[PDB]
Amino acid sequence: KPQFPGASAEFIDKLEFIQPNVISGIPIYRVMDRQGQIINPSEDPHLPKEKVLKLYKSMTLLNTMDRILYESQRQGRISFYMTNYGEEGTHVGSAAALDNTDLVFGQYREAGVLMYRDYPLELFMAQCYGNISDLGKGRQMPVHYGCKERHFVTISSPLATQIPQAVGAAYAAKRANANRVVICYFGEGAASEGDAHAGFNFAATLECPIIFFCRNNGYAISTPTSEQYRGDGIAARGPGYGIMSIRVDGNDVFAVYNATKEARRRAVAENQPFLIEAMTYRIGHHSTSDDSSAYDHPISRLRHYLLSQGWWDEEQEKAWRKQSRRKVMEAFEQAERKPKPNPNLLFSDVYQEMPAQLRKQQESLARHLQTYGEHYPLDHFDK
Amino acid sequence: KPQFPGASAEFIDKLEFIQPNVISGIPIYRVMDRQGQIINPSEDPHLPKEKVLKLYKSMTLLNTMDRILYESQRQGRISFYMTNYGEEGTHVGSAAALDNTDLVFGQYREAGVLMYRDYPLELFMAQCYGNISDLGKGRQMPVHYGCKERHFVTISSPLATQIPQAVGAAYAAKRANANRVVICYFGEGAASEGDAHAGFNFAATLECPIIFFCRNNGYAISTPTSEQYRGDGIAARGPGYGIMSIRVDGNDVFAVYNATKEARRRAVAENQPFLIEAMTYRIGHHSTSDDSSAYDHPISRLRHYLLSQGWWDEEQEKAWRKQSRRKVMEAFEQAERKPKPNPNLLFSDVYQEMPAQLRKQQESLARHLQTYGEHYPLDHFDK
Amino acid sequence: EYGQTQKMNLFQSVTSALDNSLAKDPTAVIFGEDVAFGGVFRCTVGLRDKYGKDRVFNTPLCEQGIVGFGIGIAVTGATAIAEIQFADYIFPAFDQIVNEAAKYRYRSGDLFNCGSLTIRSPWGCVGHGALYHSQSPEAFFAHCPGIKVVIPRSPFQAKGLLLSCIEDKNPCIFFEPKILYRAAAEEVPIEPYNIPLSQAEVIQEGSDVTLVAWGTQVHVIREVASMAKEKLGVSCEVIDLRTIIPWDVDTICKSVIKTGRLLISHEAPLTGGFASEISSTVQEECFLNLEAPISRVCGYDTPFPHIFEPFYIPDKWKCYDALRKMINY
Amino acid sequence: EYGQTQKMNLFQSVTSALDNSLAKDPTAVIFGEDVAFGGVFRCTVGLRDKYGKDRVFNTPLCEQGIVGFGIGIAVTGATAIAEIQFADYIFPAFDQIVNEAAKYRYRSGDLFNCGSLTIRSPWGCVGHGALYHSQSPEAFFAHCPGIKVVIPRSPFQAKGLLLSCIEDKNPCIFFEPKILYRAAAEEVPIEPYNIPLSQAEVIQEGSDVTLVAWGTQVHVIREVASMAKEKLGVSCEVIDLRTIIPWDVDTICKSVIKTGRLLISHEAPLTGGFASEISSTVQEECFLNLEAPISRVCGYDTPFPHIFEPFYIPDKWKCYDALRKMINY
Ligand SMILES: Cc1ncc(C[n+]2c([C-](O)C(C)C)sc(CCOP(=O)(O)OP(=O)(O)O)c2C)c(N)n1
Ligand SMILES: Cc1ncc(C[n+]2c([C-](O)C(C)C)sc(CCOP(=O)(O)OP(=O)(O)O)c2C)c(N)n1
Ligand SMILES: [K+]
Ligand SMILES: [K+]
Ligand SMILES: [K+]
Ligand SMILES: [K+]
Ligand SMILES: [Mn+2]
Ligand SMILES: [Mn+2]
Repeated sequence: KPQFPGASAEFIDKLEFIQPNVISGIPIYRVMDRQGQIINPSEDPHLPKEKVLKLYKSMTLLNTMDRILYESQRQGRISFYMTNYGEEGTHVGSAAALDNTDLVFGQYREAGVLMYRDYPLELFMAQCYGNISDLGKGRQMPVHYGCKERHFVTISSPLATQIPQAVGAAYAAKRANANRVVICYFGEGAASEGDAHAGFNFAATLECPIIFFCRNNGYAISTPTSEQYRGDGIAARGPGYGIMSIRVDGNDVFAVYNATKEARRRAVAENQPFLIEAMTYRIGHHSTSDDSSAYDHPISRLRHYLLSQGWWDEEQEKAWRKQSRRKVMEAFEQAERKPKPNPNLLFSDVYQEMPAQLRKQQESLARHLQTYGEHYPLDHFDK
Repeated sequence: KPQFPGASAEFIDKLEFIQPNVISGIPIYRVMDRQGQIINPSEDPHLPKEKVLKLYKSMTLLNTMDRILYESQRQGRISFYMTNYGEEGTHVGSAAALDNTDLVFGQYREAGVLMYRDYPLELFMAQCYGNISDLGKGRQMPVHYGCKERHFVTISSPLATQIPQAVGAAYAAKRANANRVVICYFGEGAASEGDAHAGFNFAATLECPIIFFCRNNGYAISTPTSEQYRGDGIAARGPGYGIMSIRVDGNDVFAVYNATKEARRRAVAENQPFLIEAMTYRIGHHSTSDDSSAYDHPISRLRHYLLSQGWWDEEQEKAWRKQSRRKVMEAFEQAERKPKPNPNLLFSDVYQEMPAQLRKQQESLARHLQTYGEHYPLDHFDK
Repeated sequence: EYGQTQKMNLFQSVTSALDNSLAKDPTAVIFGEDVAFGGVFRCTVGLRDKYGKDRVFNTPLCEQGIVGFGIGIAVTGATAIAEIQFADYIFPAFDQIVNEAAKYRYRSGDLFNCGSLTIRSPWGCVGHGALYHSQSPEAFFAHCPGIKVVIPRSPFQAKGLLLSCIEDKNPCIFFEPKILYRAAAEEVPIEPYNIPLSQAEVIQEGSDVTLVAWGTQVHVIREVASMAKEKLGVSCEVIDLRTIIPWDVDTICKSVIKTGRLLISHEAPLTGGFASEISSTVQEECFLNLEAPISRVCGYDTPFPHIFEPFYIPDKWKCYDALRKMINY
Repeated sequence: EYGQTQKMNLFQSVTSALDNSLAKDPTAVIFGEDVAFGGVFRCTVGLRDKYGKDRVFNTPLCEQGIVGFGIGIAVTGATAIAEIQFADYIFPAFDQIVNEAAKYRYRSGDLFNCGSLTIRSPWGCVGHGALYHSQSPEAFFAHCPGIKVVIPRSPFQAKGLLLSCIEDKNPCIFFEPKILYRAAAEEVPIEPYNIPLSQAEVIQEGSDVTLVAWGTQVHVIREVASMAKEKLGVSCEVIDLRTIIPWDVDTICKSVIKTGRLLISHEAPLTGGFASEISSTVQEECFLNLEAPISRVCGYDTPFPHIFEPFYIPDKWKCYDALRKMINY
């Protein structure tokens, strides 16, 4: 018997390299087919009508908002935008499986999590416009949302940096005996970053109650997954770090819900990380800065399920399409009319307390504007 | 059938999380037992006597050098040292399986590779003493060896940084149509760095002829492997990146040789990376700055084998011990008596050329020494 | 001066420089995130089609890997032209740049080097880039002996400086002012040419004050010089530093010796910004000639904001006001 | 004034500060490479046995992970005291420090923060550390708004400054001069106390020249002041900067206004070193008062060498000579 401290194994007397199983990878967990029918009753979560309607309406309201804000960006009303097309089911299905106080860390394409948590349309709009109502004070680019009240950590552009951070927050939760889980969303491209390796390893060695949720949509901007990795996606990486892993059909809200619900239950109970790789497809452009032509939908699937239960119909669909549009436009129009925040806000929150040298720079700007103000858009900014 | 671009798999209708099997990990390949007996005749590489004796003599010579240098550091004659106790078989066994022009990238505990490649004792000593004969010009700490002629890239302290670099060197070799492989050594602790994740992934996606060689010796300074990772060591991580992997008994020169020989053969022919995790145990202290107590052997094993072929005996053992001690002591004492290089070498090689402002700093030091020279060890340095 | 030219904007001049390099150097390769289809700023359009998938290719999304990989290629003597998508994301590779690339030749006694590596990256403000698509990280790299940091102000300058970077025997970081990628085009030679590194350019001669900037800020100080002549009757010497390290100490000091006044401007934050190194050095060398304190007009000591961009940047009005006060001193 | 004291060397004063912190703050945790057994420099000895394995523990060998993890703990409001083994290895975490930690509060409009994070790391030369166990990376961090960078000169200073960093509501980087760990002991209060951040200390009053340094270099300039008094009859005001960012501009300027001369010294390389920011700022604020060019005596613009260390460091002779020349100007 081998006595090496680094591994637990038996000896082998023949040379055999271990081959990866990529052609026949980890299977994709699916609850309902493309016609919205439950394939295996034992897997039905039997979520109540009100809950399933919330999943549907959250997904569709987000799609409505995306269409409007994407257009707003094309018109130059907002400086940037990133849509969530084809991925709405991964957001709402997973959010619905969490407790509303579970802390969320994301990448930038998980707005459905906030929508499900009832983040006001006014606040999504305020951040995109950088107006006075933005709790982010107009400092970050559009779609860089955050909400302390709804336990959603402010998004940041550097990819994967939130991964080891989510792990630290999960360790702190464990210590606090909170009975809370941390969920951390990222794309398959971000998974290539060194910080993903850091986070996955730390969560396992430090025994953290965290769910790693990977959105595998087939592309990282123009890069197909064939140029991103050569192993069996991201799910296959989990076991090597000692992390319980699973792959699910991201276009199936129920499969996503089921996997997230089980991962949460066990993560909290056992203080152990879980990895969920949700397979989808990035239907829209990577962003408003991208023209995807240069290189099975979650909403329709759930709609067919709803019809099958007698829970929706063409008339209700039409009325909701109308109401959602009115709601988004109302918030949109309000957001556009609001002034931007006071330019003085460019200097606060750098440190908790403003250093004297920083206040001197703030005063410098004030004096500058007193003399050269006509050359600045002062009329569009507060005070 | 699943249509997702990110993975190749079938659907599954039951929720099943993939568990890592760490208790019964990847088996440890062994060729000979602790008594030097060949366990399975078909695995015996039947290496010629001259070659096996070279493996044995390289290991013992390295061991003799380690003993002397370690003691010299305790005697305050060199400032720092790191021994290779218990890992001599991983170095020579792998080195013997490579072609002499295959490029090596290492960490710091792979000196036996240089020894096998006949790096002069005078040069190992020159580097440790930082003397005039040091090809590194006395700029780095002891044991940070490098040899252009023997294709051994200069060691640097930052852990794992050589991993993606070795991958880049392999890519360039592929392009040059070299028919060469790159081998890259690192410890299980260094494997936790983000650069390890970068290198493993790049090698697979970019199809590079590289062998990643991990020395898993149970500790990274005071840190046991139980605090370093929770999966089945490092070998289990390979498949997740699409890398052919294997685990071998590091205290078995023949298992190491066999695995390395096959990996090289296939890496060069197929342009695909290979991962070898060699299980061993760090017999000595981490370094001369660490006192281990606060937190079978490859040589005796091979010695047993030699005796069974009638290839060594106690007289030859005594003779070689005596001769190696003499060769090491002669190089050591000669190195200690050499002057250090000219202080002007403090300024060259920062850039290829010397920027005029850097030249100015060299001139400043020259002027300073003309006036305050008595306060400096000028007589110990070349003039 | 340089043969047949062609109108090119800044991204086009970068493509021309890259095309020229791969044509004359068969070891040269270009890699990074999304470079295969032409790049997110179109800097590599057509190169893969022209030179092959083995020479212009995409890497995994991992900056530390990109730079480590590029260093390894350069270690074999092949030309490695790495791309970092935005200068803001060069930080994951800081360790590979500072501890490895910069120290490679020195630490090995010249047994090994990564002299054939060039890292190119979009840089500077872009109007709405906010915290992570607007940074100017040159001062972080200026404190690292062993690397060169170069920043051009126009398409003609970009092609000549980038070719000099690619050919230089030291690891180089070439920062491309992204706001200029599609700005005005200018005539650029289609065949290769070089502009030397560690040489500043006096683009406008003057006698009352010396103004120094780099990248897009050079265009701001050219405008300030015009405003100063018009409103104050002040003659400004306008200088483009071009190379951050090793910098052209001589050209700058020569100018200040004549004018007696210096104003340095950069988009990067003031504290620890490269203007401090220039100001300190100039004061050391030109103490007997300086008639006023040296002025630094820089970005504020904050992250780079989204909605507040127009108030954050060291614009022509801020530079002019500081110049006015310095002249009246 | 501080209650009972005990003779403590630097490593002891650090353990004392850490012990005091965990005692009064139940959320505090200490983590990093090899901290469980007491650390490679003994700074965490006895802490795990006293406070528990869940509060003083080892991480995997990954600096980007250590800082990202620490930031995450701090996001929840818990005190996170991360250790980076040697300041030379802080660079893999540069992105997490600069892009994340420093900008956390600002970018979220104060909805989230990591103010309760402190990163402590061994720093400075040590006689034989060479390139990777000798670095002084403060200037790299000085150009990043949002973090504080603090360096003590002695055991009493270290405990008070470290407690201030741990308690400060902003991410702090605390560099411990490793050559002082087992150097001379000094009286250190057993009970907790604070030394304010962003406050320099005039440790010796003088009238002819102002000398500025930090870390071990303060001891060098104290000796230079003694040499200047004895050999030239020059009266030096010796100042310990203590906090790199945000720095005490006022204390330094007030001193130079009185003396009219300034010499700044640091082990870190000259170019882009922090002395450039101090020099530039002083020249801007004390132009009318300066009698000579400001002197900077620093390490050379090279990597930190092994065998050549005695020739590299800005020792008392180098500083004294520069001072003699500045006085005779
Ligand atoms: C460290 C690093 N490197 C590169 C980028 C550039 N970038 C991006 C941005 O800058 C956004 C926030 C506008 S998004 C992106 C592709 C990420 O792909 P993914 O598969 O992780 O995610 P998606 O398919 O959902 O977009 C890159 C390379 C980045 N944001 N961070
Ligand atoms: C990026 C980084 N972080 C920490 C260290 C400190 N360190 C070391 C030194 O500084 C040596 C070169 C004197 S060695 C070491 C442990 C490496 O453990 P390992 O398992 O990779 O290798 P061994 O068991 O063979 O020593 C650390 C953490 C380091 N060298 N590089
Ligand atoms: K992020
Ligand atoms: K290394
Ligand atoms: K170059
Ligand atoms: K703090
Ligand atoms: Mn993707
Ligand atoms: Mn180890």
